[PDB]
Amino acid sequence: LDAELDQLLQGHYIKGYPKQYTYFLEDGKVKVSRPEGVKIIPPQSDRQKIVLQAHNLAHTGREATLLKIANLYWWPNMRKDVVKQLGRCQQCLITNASNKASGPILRPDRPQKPFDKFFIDYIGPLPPSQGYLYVLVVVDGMTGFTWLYPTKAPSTSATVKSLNVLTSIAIPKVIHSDQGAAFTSSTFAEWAKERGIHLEFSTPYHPQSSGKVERKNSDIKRLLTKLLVGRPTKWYDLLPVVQLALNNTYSPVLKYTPHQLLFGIDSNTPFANQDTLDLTREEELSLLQEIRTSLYHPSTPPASSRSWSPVVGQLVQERVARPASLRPRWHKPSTVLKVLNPRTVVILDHLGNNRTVSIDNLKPTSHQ
Amino acid sequence: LDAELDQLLQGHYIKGYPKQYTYFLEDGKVKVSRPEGVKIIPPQSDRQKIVLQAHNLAHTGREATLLKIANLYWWPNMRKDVVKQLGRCQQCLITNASNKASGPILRPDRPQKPFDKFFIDYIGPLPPSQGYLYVLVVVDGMTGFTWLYPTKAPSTSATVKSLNVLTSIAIPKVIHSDQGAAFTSSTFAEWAKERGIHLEFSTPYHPQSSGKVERKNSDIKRLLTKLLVGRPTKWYDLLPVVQLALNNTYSPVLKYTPHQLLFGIDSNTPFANQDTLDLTREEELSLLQEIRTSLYHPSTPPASSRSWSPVVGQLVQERVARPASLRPRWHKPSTVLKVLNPRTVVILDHLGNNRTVSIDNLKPTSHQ
Amino acid sequence: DRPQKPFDKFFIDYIGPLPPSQGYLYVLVVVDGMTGFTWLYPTKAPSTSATVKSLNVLTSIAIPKVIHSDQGAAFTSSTFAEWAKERGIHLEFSTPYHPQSSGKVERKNSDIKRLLTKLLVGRPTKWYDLLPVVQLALNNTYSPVLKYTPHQLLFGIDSNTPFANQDTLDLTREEELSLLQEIR
Amino acid sequence: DRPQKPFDKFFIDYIGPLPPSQGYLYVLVVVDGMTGFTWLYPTKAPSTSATVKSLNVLTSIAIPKVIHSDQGAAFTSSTFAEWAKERGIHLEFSTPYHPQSSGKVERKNSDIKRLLTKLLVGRPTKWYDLLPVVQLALNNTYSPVLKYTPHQLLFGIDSNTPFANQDTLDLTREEELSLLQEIR
DNA sequence: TGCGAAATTCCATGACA
DNA sequence: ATTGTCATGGAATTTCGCA
DNA sequence: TGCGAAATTCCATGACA
DNA sequence: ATTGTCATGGAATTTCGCA
Ligand SMILES: O=C(NCc1ccc(F)cc1)c1c(O)n(O)c(=O)c2ccccc12
Ligand SMILES: O=C(NCc1ccc(F)cc1)c1c(O)n(O)c(=O)c2ccccc12
Ligand SMILES: [Mg+2]
Ligand SMILES: [Mg+2]
Ligand SMILES: [N+]
Ligand SMILES: [N+]
Ligand SMILES: [Zn+2]
Ligand SMILES: [Zn+2]
Repeated sequence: LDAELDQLLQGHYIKGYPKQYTYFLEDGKVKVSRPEGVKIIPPQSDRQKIVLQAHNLAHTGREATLLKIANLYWWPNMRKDVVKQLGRCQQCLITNASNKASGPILRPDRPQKPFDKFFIDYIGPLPPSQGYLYVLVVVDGMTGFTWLYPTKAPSTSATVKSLNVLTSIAIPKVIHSDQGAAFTSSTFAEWAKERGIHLEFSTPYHPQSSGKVERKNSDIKRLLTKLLVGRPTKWYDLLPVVQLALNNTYSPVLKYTPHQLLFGIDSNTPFANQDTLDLTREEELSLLQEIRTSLYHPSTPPASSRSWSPVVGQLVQERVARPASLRPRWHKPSTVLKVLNPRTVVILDHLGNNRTVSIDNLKPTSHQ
Repeated sequence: LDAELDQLLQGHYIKGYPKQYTYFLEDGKVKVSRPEGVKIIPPQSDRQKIVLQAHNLAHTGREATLLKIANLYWWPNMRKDVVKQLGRCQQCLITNASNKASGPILRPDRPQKPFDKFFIDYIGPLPPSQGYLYVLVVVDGMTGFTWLYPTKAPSTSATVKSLNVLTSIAIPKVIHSDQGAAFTSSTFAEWAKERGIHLEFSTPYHPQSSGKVERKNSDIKRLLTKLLVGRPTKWYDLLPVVQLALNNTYSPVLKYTPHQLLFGIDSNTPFANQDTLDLTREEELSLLQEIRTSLYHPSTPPASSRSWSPVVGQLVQERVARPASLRPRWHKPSTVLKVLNPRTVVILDHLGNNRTVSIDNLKPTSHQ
Repeated sequence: DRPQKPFDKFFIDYIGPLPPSQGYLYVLVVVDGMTGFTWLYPTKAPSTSATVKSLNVLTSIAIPKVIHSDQGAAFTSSTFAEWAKERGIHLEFSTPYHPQSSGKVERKNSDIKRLLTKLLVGRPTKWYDLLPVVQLALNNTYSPVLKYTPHQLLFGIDSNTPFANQDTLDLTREEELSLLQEIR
Repeated sequence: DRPQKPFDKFFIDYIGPLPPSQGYLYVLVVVDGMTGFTWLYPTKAPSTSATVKSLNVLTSIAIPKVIHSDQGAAFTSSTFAEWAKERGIHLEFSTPYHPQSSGKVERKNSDIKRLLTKLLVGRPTKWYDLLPVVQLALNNTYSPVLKYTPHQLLFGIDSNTPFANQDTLDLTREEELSLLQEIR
């Protein structure tokens, strides 16, 4: 009610009500002539009620919202109250999308030797060839050497069958994967414990993380499409030739084929590289340890003009699963527990369990 | 066969075979000791046969390809022959994606008055509300004032029904649309001829063009999702309230609501803006013509470091419809007939009819 | 006291019955008391329902400070009276049997009645489909008293379909032929 | 003349029959003539088919300058001889009845035969599933003559599963118990 | 002729099938 | 034959209140 | 000690569900 | 608890051939 506004109308000044304005009463309301015309000045008891009223017309953001108010009312420090109400509007918070981009990406170090890390994804589904339907792609981290296995599903079942042939050659220390259905099975953990293989997983819904392979997938799909122009998509039969193809092909920027990085000698393939013909294997093999280590390795890009990185205990929100239509594209807010690195954090939601996620599926919660 | 290489081995120099290299014969082949070791030098009769052989291993691009050759052979101006073969590889040309970005976008002029241009798209499908399933969104160009009509399909049939209510208020001069099934009907042309409405269409597969509305769609879907949190998606009933909502809401950057831009006075809505209370309609109406014309209007962005714009008679290719999987993501090359503007061109394909398309669905054909 | 504006007041009555077109029997008529701009909603009956059904439409475009109307069933009904109270709309009434539009409105309403009967004779039954086109006309009907149509006063610009056909509209000689033989 | 390398030569024979495991009866054995690295493909018969079926696998990894083998049915057959010609692979043959591997290979092949029989006694029928694990072993089997396993000579690094279990492999005392009672 | 704080304007980010 | 848009919320700028 | 042309290296663009 | 990648083809740079 009345409270502060008496002393105003009385004449003797109050904080944040600038003097040279003629604060009168009229129509039983505390008007004030300002340069834009006369605006009403509602009692602090009503301002929350009003700003909400205004906002709630079209769940408009800060400016949009103040501009509606401006028409009729005036008071001190306006937007401050508007911002209070916006950071309280649950619906605005879970639907508006961001305007703040994620900090620059991390270029983790090239694994040291072959078999230190294996990446694996499933490509598919595809055009039935010989009743097969997916592919299991396995890229060695260090070398980029690559194995393909054509499968009827993207199943723990057939995921295993394959690596059992793979681990004939050698056994890897870690295996990175998408948290997809076939790699998160209980049964797979056992498969890998058995062999003493540490399972490590991309954060969820983020293939940038498994991307050594996601990128080897592009290059695979690419080369078939070339080999199956003007021919029915009978891909099953090329898988071999493709596999061979890529492992034996220069990456311009390294000047080595995945095959060479992994063996140190071309096999009896075409344009087999000669250079080291004349050193004993010993001499070759040591030079390999030499090349392998002194291999190009990219740095982190500059951050965007308006990126954010993630402080601890900050308020942030996870992107909605696969949102339905007419369903907020963001989960309710949550708090950043640990920061595993500028791009990966652990958060607790209101549910509330702990989750490990890419900053890429997070938006900082606007307004605090 | 032999031809040029005799005079070489003989001793007396030939063009582009640098002298201080000891060009001998051995193993019945025209070897040459170079700094990388000794490389064979095949007869010009075989070089095309070879480069193709090399490339065709993995349909590798320029560097990737030369590096395979390098291992065994050497000759003058190598890549030149490699590039010849790449620009001839039909499959490379229709599958590799670009590395050249399109020139900066055009910001066409704000239509002058209301009803000069109407944009229209269909949103959907959606969650059945009251058996309705799509929405027809109509944005006036100049003003941004907007109409919604809930429809059971995205049909010429119901597209018309609606504009027949719309053109009650007034009739527009042009109507812009996506070349979608419902706007390209024969029956619709007739509808619009009848009323003397010029039909003009976005290039195909490019909503940037119809985007005054595509952007009004975002803002629509957004506000429902806010109003239907923790409530079943019974959207049919909000269409009215939403419509009202947006037309009466400030665009921060203009400082006017679409409603005002179109009428010059707020209706009896909340926080109705007062300012012009005191001028006769006449005085208002003229000031409107004033505002309307002196309205913010954005310029063209800077071009990307590596963009291209489209010369006439250039070789370019159209992006594949919705490509299937394992099917080239590009059509065979084609020739730029007319350039309607730096972002829209007319091309003739080998089919070969004339087509009008956004530079955005074109890639310049690599190599010439 | 301040000048007069579009939206300041909205005049309504209902017209009917009439020969059914796609099963409508009535036309709700709204005229802006300033510009004399006209809206025509065809309805099934003069009920507070079909009224509100329509106005809910119009009001999704613009909301009037005031709605003036006679004392009909539909406009008095407490239901309508709420719908108004809700939308913040003042309702306003023409003392029974002494109905008081305004110069421009009185006129425009006349213009309308003659206008209908003019064209729903010869297709008394095909009139629903012409409501669009009718509106367009009475909104591009150059008003003697200003230099302006509704359309221009409403929007401040020139329409793209002008009815510079200063046309008769009067029951021209022949339409009384198959008019007073269809009822008389 | 130049030094010896992995891939320069590939030694093959077939092992079998044997007690069926998932319906295979034969093991194709490929040993790299330089590193003595071993591949084991289980097959259904010593036919040029099942040979090529397998090698098509191995060769999707690496292709050998040369394939040395005895004069078996499968390796002489003109079909195989083509498959080789195709892949640019020189075929090479051990004069009938005087079979001539090499030190390291002769050896490794011996190591293998004993190795199988060691473990396919007691599960003569469950051997298909152990081919992976067997390989791993004979490829991490430290060779007297160098300081190195196949694995290290092939890849130039240390395996993550080492068989520093310098293990007997010999038909240890008890396995002759339920061995010469299963056949004798 | 100049301060501190507020008000305004700027503008990169993202999403419209 | 045609063509991107524009709300949003922190930042950077400009303007206000008082001397 | 320097030219013109070739060879190499650079690096923005895009696509991997 | 974890993390982007890398072929590609014009451009920009560096190096080659000859004096
Ligand atoms: O979206 C996927 N891949 C494309 C892609 C996009 C951006 C990148 F940087 C890298 C790759 C998915 C994928 O590759 N895999 O393997 C999945 O399992 C998956 C599951 C759900 C949704 C998407 C993908
Ligand atoms: O993709 C569409 N809209 C999203 C979008 C993306 C980029 C922009 F800049 C603007 C909008 C489509 C769309 O809006 N409409 O109306 C269609 O008819 C359509 C048809 C086929 C494929 C996509 C769309
Ligand atoms: Mg996956
Ligand atoms: Mg559309
Ligand atoms: N790392
Ligand atoms: N334009
Ligand atoms: Zn809100
Ligand atoms: Zn190619």
